[PDB]
Amino acid sequence: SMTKTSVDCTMYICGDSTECSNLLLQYGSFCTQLNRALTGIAVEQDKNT
Amino acid sequence: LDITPCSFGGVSVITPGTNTSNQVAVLYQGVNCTEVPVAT
Ligand SMILES: *[C@@H]1O[C@H](CO)[C@@H](O)[C@H](O)[C@H]1NC(C)=O
Repeated sequence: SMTKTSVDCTMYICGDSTECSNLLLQYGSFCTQLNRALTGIAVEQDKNT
Repeated sequence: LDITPCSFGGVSVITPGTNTSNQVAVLYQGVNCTEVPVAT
């Protein structure tokens, strides 16, 4: 296995800014899709183990 | 002064499945349980 990593796409792109969060919603599912992808990796570490 | 960003983490919810029950448990990931009593 490898270290499970969770990133919050919004906290990384937009550190505590409402303005940046409102602009980030103009992209839509891009932020959620990248958390879905890292969750699929994090879960299959426990599967591999 | 050191500046540390305020406590944050992923939050996971644990459920029996809803048909079985409306109870849930919340896992505040990477948070010490002194920080949530200090903290919609
Ligand atoms: C939920 O599970 C019960 C069995 O415990 C079943 O009878 C019921 O139909 C299930 N709910 C749905 C929406 O299918």
